[PDB]
Amino acid sequence: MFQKQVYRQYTPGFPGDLIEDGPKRARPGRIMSLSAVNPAATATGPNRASRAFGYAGDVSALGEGQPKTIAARASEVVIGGANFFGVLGHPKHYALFGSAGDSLAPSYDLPDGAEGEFFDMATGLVVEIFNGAAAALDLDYGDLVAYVPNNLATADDALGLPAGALVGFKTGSMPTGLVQIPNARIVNAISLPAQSAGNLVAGVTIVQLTQ
Amino acid sequence: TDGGSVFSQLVQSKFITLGVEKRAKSYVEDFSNGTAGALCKRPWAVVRYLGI
Amino acid sequence: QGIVEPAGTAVEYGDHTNIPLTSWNANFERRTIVRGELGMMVGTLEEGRASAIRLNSAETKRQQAAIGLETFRNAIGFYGWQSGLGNRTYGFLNDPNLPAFQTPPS
Amino acid sequence: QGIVEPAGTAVEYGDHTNIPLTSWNANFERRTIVRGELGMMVGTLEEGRASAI
Repeated sequence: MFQKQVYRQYTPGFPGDLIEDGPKRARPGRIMSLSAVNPAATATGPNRASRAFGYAGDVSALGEGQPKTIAARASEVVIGGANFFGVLGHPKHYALFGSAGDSLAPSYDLPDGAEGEFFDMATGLVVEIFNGAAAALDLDYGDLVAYVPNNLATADDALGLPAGALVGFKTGSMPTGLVQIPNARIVNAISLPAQSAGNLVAGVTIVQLTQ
Repeated sequence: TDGGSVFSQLVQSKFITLGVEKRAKSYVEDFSNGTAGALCKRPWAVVRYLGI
Repeated sequence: QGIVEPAGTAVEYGDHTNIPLTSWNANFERRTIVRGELGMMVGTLEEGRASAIRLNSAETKRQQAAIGLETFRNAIGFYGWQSGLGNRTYGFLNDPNLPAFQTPPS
Repeated sequence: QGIVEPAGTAVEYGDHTNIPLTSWNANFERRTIVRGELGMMVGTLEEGRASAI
């Protein structure tokens, strides 16, 4: 939308980009549509970057006759998930793919059946963080993070939250229905304002230590 | 990489003659033109005052 | 048209310290083309009657067609075309990404 | 004296849409001419006495 203000310095980084170099683990995968989930999904959302994903199944069979050919090792994932399969990242790898209203529009969404890179271990990862309980929250250096499941009950989801959004919380208190990513730390302090249903603040970009 | 071009006007054509149709007791002509508006690439180099 | 938007920040030096990284984010902007039209029609009897007062009806109507198109184009430059509905045309005094008016000292 | 007063407006383009048209409407104005007069009279005796001075 063009630069309407001149600042003294540039932004540290963008969500989905690695910000520090160190030990790292990532695997490829393919995306399943939410409609294919058998017990139906109570929480829905797009396949947006910088959001958690869950394991779905194995698609390495590649055949239908009596002798099958296993020529590759592949896995497929779902946006919400209950079996953690990393966080989507590295936006420079993919393409715009266009948008519904018009192409050439900014978006982090990815179509179903596309291939992405999901990070399990990362020294520094810029992500988009959310807030729970609809109250002002200060994270500071060492809080934990969790992500919304597909099957989150509507009672525990009063604030409309995406399918796989990342939510930070203090050690003592955690929202009732969430899945905690083991051994993850906030690393970068951040403050978030109060929230309301339908008017959730998107939060601010933040560094992450996935493992 | 491009030039400054803080403000510019995008014009495709100024006058186009579509055609003429002749009838028994009259005739009709048509004309057309096209434009795309104005572009502001650098809005930080513009200052405006509503008072005077 | 496109934008570049680089990013990056530095930290203090260390021998075993992790390495900070830089990146960038490109965007694109679009504008829409608007077309207009105008016509004219002359009858046989009206053309002959108008010639009685030394006035050319056909030529007079032809000139108004060109002037009306120029009024349309001039207005689009100053004010956008259906920007409220969602059309991305914009104008000199109606571009949403503009610094907005202020007040003079006097 | 005469006046022209043209008219016309434009619409958006369309392959199968209708064609707008233009028009004009004339008018006239008038002024009135006025005349005046003025005369003189000279008498026989007053002419002679006028030459005295």
